[PDB]
Amino acid sequence: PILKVDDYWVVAIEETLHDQSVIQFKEELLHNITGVAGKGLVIDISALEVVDSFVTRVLIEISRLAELLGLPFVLTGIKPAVAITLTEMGLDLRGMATALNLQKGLDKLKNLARM
Repeated sequence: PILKVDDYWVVAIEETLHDQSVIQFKEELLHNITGVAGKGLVIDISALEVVDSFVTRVLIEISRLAELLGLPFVLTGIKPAVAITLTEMGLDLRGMATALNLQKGLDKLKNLARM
């Protein structure tokens, strides 16, 4: 489920039931964000109680693609615990845009485009 609000892409990742699902999502997302112009991307991982090695590298990839695309990208709903695994796993949470939740995510992206 990849929706669009005021030109921003919104994704919520839910607990999954296969790995092939995370690849389909990654492939569909990148297909969308390189297709028609968007102003930004928020992905919410608050549903994930633990972050698999699989989802980790996917976020690293999307984050890395969004930069190469010049697409604002904020990650939201990160608990203190899954935050430490992500950074160890190599996602630089400090140098990137994160927000408490989806509303704060949208706001943050909107705020930087008023600069």
